[PDB]
Amino acid sequence: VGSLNCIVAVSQNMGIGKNGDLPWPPLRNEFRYFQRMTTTSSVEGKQNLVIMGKKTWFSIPEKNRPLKGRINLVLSRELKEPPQGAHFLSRSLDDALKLTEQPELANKVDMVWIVGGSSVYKEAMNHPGHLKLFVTRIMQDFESDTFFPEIDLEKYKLLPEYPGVLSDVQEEKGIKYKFEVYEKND
Ligand SMILES: NC(=O)C1=CN([C@@H]2O[C@H](COP(=O)(O)OP(=O)(O)OC[C@H]3O[C@@H](n4cnc5c(N)ncnc54)[C@H](OP(=O)(O)O)[C@@H]3O)[C@@H](O)[C@H]2O)C=CC1
Ligand SMILES: Nc1nc(N)c2nc(CNc3ccc(C(=O)N[C@@H](CCCNC(=O)c4ccccc4C(=O)O)C(=O)O)cc3)cnc2n1
Repeated sequence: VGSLNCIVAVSQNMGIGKNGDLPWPPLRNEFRYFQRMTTTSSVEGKQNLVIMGKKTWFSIPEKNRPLKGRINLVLSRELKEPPQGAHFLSRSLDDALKLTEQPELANKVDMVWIVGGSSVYKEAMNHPGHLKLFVTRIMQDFESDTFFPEIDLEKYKLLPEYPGVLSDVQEEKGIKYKFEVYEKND
């Protein structure tokens, strides 16, 4: 089993997507951060398991799938055979987790990352115990149509200076943004 983390990149107005896409111009260093965080395993030899919705999966340039050095798991109610390149296809979130309990995935998985979308987040956030949130805050407003569930600052404790996370303000093409990490442990 192990560790359960969610990583999101959100506009000032809580927008995460637009048109089966990202609302802002591509920020490589975020994408190189999303990549590094998801990939980095604690214990040597173990890999990270990343879970995403269907639409999220097909939004990675066909090029990029699966996301190398991680187990690619995709949720769908509808598909019957895992997507081309995915390694696991599950029907519910809870099955995805139930998957990692399996002694055959017990030794090979480290951290689980909920990399989106929009509903995985929400039931992933209502799930008891410990959960860490890795929020990139674009310090601007974007025109979005799918949004991130509000952080319950009295349920979620925003951690000041965490390991391997550059706590300061960034800029890529005039867009300023920072790396945050919220925790909950009830
Ligand atoms: N900026 C960011 O950090 C992020 C941005 N995005 C962007 O936002 C949008 C993603 O949209 P979103 O609508 O949230 O779509 P998702 O990618 O979550 O796709 C939802 C589809 O996936 C399946 N699915 C999703 N959640 C579940 C579940 N909990 N159990 C079972 N099946 C599930 C269903 O599939 P089916 O109908 O196939 O059964 C549902 O139609 C895109 O624009 C994407 O680019 C997405 C993630 C992070
Ligand atoms: N914080 C955060 N949280 C999320 N949940 C999240 N979700 C998404 C969903 N949509 C994508 C799209 C693409 C990729 C992807 O492609 N991922 C590769 C590496 C890309 C690296 N890099 C590059 O940009 C790059 C690197 C070298 C040369 C060229 C390029 C280029 O994109 O042009 C990987 O291996 O992880 C992942 C998710 C996007 N952003 C997010 N941000």
